[PDB]
This record gives sequence, C-alpha cells and structure tokens, in this order.
Amino acid sequence: SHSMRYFFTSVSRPGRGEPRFIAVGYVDDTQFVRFDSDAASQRMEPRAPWIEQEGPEYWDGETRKVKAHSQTHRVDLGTLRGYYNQSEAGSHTVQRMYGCDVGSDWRFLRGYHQYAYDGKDYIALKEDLRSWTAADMAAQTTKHKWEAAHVAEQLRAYLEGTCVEWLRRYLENGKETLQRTDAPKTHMTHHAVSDHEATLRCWALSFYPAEITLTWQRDTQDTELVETRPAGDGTFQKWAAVVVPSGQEQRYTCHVQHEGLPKPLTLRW
Amino acid sequence: MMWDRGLGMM
Amino acid sequence: MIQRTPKIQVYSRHPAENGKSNFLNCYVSGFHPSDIEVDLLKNGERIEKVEHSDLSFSKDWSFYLLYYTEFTPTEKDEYACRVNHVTLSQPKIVKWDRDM
Amino acid sequence: IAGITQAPTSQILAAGRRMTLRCTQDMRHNAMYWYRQDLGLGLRLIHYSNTAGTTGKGEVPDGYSVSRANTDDFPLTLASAVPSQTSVYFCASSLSFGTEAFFGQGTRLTVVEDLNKVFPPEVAVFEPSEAEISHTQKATLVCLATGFYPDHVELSWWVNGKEVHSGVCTDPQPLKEQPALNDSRYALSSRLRVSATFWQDPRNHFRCQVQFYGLSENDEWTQDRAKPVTQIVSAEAWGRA
Amino acid sequence: EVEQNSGPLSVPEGAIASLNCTYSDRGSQSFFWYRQYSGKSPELIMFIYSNGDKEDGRFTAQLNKASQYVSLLIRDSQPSDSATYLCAVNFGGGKLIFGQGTELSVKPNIQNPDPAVYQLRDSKDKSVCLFTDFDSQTNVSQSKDSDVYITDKCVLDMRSMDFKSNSAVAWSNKSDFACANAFNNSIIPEDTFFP
Repeated sequence: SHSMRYFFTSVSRPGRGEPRFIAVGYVDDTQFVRFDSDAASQRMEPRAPWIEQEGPEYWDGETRKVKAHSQTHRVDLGTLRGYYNQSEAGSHTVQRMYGCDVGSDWRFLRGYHQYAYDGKDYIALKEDLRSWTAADMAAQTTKHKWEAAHVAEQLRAYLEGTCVEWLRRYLENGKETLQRTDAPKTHMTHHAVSDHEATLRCWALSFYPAEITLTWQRDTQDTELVETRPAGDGTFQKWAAVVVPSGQEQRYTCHVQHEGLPKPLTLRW
Repeated sequence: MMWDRGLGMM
Repeated sequence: MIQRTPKIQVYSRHPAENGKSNFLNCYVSGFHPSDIEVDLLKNGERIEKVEHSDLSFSKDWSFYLLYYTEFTPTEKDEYACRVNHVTLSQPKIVKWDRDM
Repeated sequence: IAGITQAPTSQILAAGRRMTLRCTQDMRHNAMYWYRQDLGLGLRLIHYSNTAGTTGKGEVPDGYSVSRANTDDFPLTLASAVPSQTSVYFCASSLSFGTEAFFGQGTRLTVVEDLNKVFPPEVAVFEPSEAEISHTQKATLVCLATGFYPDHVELSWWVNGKEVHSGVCTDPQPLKEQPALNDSRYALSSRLRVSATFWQDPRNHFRCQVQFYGLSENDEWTQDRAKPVTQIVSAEAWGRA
Repeated sequence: EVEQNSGPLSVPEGAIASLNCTYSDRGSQSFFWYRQYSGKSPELIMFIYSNGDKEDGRFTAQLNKASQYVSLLIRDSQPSDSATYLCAVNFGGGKLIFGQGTELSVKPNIQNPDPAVYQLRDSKDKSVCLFTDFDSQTNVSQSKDSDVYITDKCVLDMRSMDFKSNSAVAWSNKSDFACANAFNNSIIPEDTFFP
C-alpha cells in the first residue's frame, strides 16, 4: 500500500571532469529529498513540505551518508571498468536502488536492494533478504565479498526495521500529501484520420498515485499507450488510443481502474 | 531515512 | 553497452485555455545513458527560464526527467520541445499538440 | 597478523611544537576514526574518515587536522600543541561506516609548557611491619614512586629475578602531590604481599621497577640536573629474619 | 549525545551486573558495547542493530530503538569483569559517538576481615601507613590536609593461598604524621587494629 525508495546514479565523465552523483528519495510517487554532487550546496536537500520539519541532525546525517556514497561510487566505477576490461575514455553508469514496502496495515511487506551497471542488472538482493543474485560472472566477485562481510544481515535489519519505521513517520507527518487519493478526471476525444478511419483517445488527468490501468474494450492488444506522466503539481496523466476501422463503427469503450475510484469507470463517445 | 552503512564493490 | 532512446511527451499541466497562465511540460523518459539535452521552444526560439526535476529512473533502470516552464498559451503561439541524446543523430523536435 | 597500530605509544611535547600521530591498518578498512579520552569525558571524537580520500570533523576537531590519502593510513596532526591537548589518543577503523570499530594501542601524549618540568621518579621500597607479621602471618611490601612528571609510568615487581603478578596490586592512576599546581608532580604506589616465612627467608630478593617514559634522543637539554629521558628507576629489599 | 552513568558500580562476585545507555538521535542504526581495562584500549564485547535481546556467553545486550536505550547484562560476574564499559552509537555517516563509560568493580567477599593500620619503614627516615584487610564495602577517602597523600583502595590476590585482601596506603612528608590520624577523614571500622 505504501513504499519508500532511494535511487542513486553515478556517472563517470572522463572527457568532461569529475564524476556525477545524484540521489533522490521517494515515498510512493512523491519525491522528498535530493542530493546532486554538481550543485553548490553539497548537502541533502528537502523536496517535500513535510520533510522540512526534520531537525539539523537529520540533514547533517543524511548529508554525511550521501557524501560518502558519492566518493565510494567513484571507486566502484573504476573497479567495474577493470572487471569488464573497458577503456578509460568511455562514460559509464552505476545505479543503485533500495527500499521497503508496507501493506495497508503499514507493516513490512518486502524489501529491495539492487545495483545496475550501464543500465543492466548487476547484483540484487533476493526476496528472502538473505542471499544475492549475480547477473553475470563478474558480479559473482562482488557477491562473494558481500557474503564474506555479512552485508545481507545488516541490510535485512535496515529493510525490516529502520526503513519501515521512518516510512511510517513520513506517512504520518505528510498525511495530507501521502495518504490522499485524487480520482482521475476522465474524458474522451475524437479526431478524424482519413475519410474512413478515426481515432478515439481515452484521457485520465489529475490523479494520484501514478498507478493506473487504461484498457480499451470493443467487447484489444493493438493500441497506443503512453507512459504515465507527471503534471508537475504532484498528480499524473495518461491516455490510450484506438485506431477504429470505420468512421461510425466505433462501439468501443475504455475502462479506468484506480484506487481513487470505487468502481472502474466506463467511457464512451 | 537512508541506510547507515557504506557499501561498494570493495 | 545497450542504449535506450528517449520517449518524449509535450503537454500542459492544466487544460490549455488561451489567455490563462499554465505550465508547459516536456517529459523525457525511458532513456539511457542519462546525459540528455532538452530545450523548450516558443515559435522556434529557446525559452530561457526552464526548470527540470531531479534525475531518477524506473524499474528497468531507464531515466526520466520533467522540464517545465510557465507560459500563457495564445491562438498563434507555437511551442515545442527539442531533445538531443546520444541515440539521436540530431536534435528531435516534438511540437505541443493542444488538441491531443 | 593484519591489525591496526598507532605510533608513538607515548610522547612528551613542548607547547607550540608540531606533532603527528601515526595510525595504519592493513585490514582494508574503509572507515577510520580518532578519539581522545579524558577523565569524566570518556572518548570524544576528534575527526573521522568514512571513506578513503575524505575526512570529517568530529565532536572536538579544533587544533587537530587529519588526512586520508590512502586506505591504510590516517595521521593526526597537532600543528601547535597546547597543554589542553594532553590526553590519551585512540585510533580506530571499521570495514565500512556503520560496522564495528577496532581500536589501536593508544598514545599517551602530554604537552608541557617547558621540558624543565619533566622529572623522573624516585623509588623506595618499604619493608613489612613486624606487627602485620605476628598478627596475620603475612608480609606486605609497599613500593612508592614519587616526584615524577608527567605521569607516564609502568610499575612491576620482581622476586628473585622473576616478574610476579600474584599478590600484587597497583594504584590504577598516580595521584598529584600538589593538586593545586597544574604542573604538579605525581606519586604512585604498589603492594606485594607474601607469606611471613617467605619474607623472613634472607635468600629471597625483592625489587620494584618503575618504567618512566620521558624525553627522547631528539630533545635538547641545557639545564643543570640530569636529562629526564625514558628510564627505569628501581628499589630493592632483601628478606630478613 | 550518548549517556551512561559514570559509576563506579559495585557488583558482588558471582552476581548479575546490568548497564544502561540512552541516546538522543532517533536515526541511529547501530550500537556497540566495549570493555576497557585501565591503561588499555577498548575491546569490542558485542554489537547490536535489531530490537530485542542478543546473547553471547555470559553477556546479553538488549536494544529498544523506540525507547532509545541499549543495555548490557553480565551474568556470574568475575574479577576480570572489573573495567570501564563503553557504549557507542552511530549517528550516521561515520559519526561514531561514545558515552562517558561506566566503571564496573566486581567486589570479592573478604573471608575473614581483620582491619588494621600498620606503619612500614623504608629499607633506608621515611615511612608509610598501610590500611589493609578491610571488607570490600569500606570507602577510603582523601584527607582534608593538603600535605597528606592517600591512595584509593585496591584488591590483591595471593593465588596459591586462595586469599584476597584490600589495601590503601597513606604517607606524608611532615613528621606530625601518625598512622592513627592518617585515615580520620574516612569511615573506618571501629575495631580497626592500631599496633
């Protein structure tokens, strides 16, 4: 029912200068902290009004951690470049994601922790939170080092403990933002394509959270479905379209499922 | 809140 | 290395109404690597006061960014988004379709 | 034996002098730390380094600097030592920040206004009382080290040429002979208790040895009295019937 | 910060000792108990980072992050448990903060106390007063005279005789000094033998 996630991106920039490191934190689909190694402040910064009430010990601590991660990912970039025999001239990317889900009762549901190299899976914590999956043989080296250091035990304690507890804290402190459910505003548009062909577009606007499903029903897996996109004010938008065969044989309908809707909506032209 | 541990490819 | 080319959507935050203040959005998603060049255009010319969100990525590790700027749409003012990325031989321009 | 070592183990330093405490580890630990320990304050964090190539300020960083160019070393520099930096300094390292920290041996550092206040101890051994012998059938010898400054001493008992630990008890810390003086000299006491018959045997030899850590060879000394360098001062007593 | 009682705490030899540590930062994620003997460096006893109890031989650690405390339990206290026990707490990003430490003193039961104050002469005019053979609950205080020196009490163990005894010494450079007046500022047993 709710989730907290941290996303880390590290990029080597050999032709341009020092590496770049960006960290963002989300609760559900609401970002609440950021750190950009290219920015001037060099501190973790708030991005949601409910996190601003955290005291200076919180901001100092998160800044210390994220600054260490920035340095350490520079070493990782060099290590992985060695593992894969890659030259020093190319730009490469390391990404890390971790966090926890809680159910409707706000109790621990599952934890996550994964790394990617150049946008492909590298190593991931298994669902049981006790062992690792290495995507190729190079990542087995990293697996063996993390197993010898008992990383999974400390990580499991975080994912089932601190992660869940602070997620609950954020959910209460920002309940007016995080526990809301804005229902989709739905409408349909028709536009003529040819003399004997048209297109119907099923819209959905100003909804939160981003999870939504739009399906067309003549009574169809040959349609266009754009990615859910942010409006910019904390809600989301999405549409789907059908290429109807005739100018009037258009007895299709789209169904809109979203937790802000007690029953799935039905739209017709 | 972030996990309080460093972690890398060592 | 396997690249992903950006999907580009240009749209307004609110339903477009001529003469009413709004926000023009250019959403770029599903791309890799993260280095990307995005500009918002007004009648073919660059808009200077453009903000963007902090870089994040999806479950498949592809990146996404929102670029946005305040504007007041009129009848004959054309807007667009211009995106450059290593997967693109030259910048790709997507026009804002008010009736999309 | 991959561990962590500090150096030097003890140091006497004139005020205003520069000094670097060394700390190295071959455990490939990424995090390292510096603490000072004082009476009533426990360990206070001076500087930390959560990863190779970076450092950060602790609870009491003023007057100290560190550097972490490499994983192994983490030197602590006192640019211009002041008496308040007299303390015991502990270096520590952990595999990563957030994991268990392991400590080095410690460095006992004293900053003095002038080396002319450094004095070696006088050592005396006080023989057991006849009343104690006939009242408890035991014999306690007391060793008294007095008049030394600073308090960097180690006391040990030797019986017939062999160091003993049974029946030995030593004051944990030396006491000040003039508590009002901030540069007061110190005194330290120890007891060795043996059988009455063992002390009454004239063949048994008793010796108290006091290791004093003082000035080194790289110290200039132009005063009258003999130079108070690191030395061992001893006192003796033979058994008697 | 990190708060412990300074002590010193007494525990009878063989009995249970309990130590407590509180801390202020809600964000703290790892906790450590260290033991430190005098003149020595802290040695790790136990780490803990999950709520609940953790057992390691005679030692049990208990962590309650919701209540912001961590505790250490020592069963069957031995003489080697006499030490300072240090609580350490990670505040994030390498800021590892120690409490002031709790001194623990494991007190042996004196079999047959025979409190007495003896005068010992140097092998060479000077002398020291030896207060010895008192029970482990006797407190030896300092004199109000600035020119009199008294050490703290201290237990020695004659291992072959299976015997233990507490002692403190006193001395002074002045010659008004008599061993009867040496420990007047301390609470001394009324049956203390003065030869």
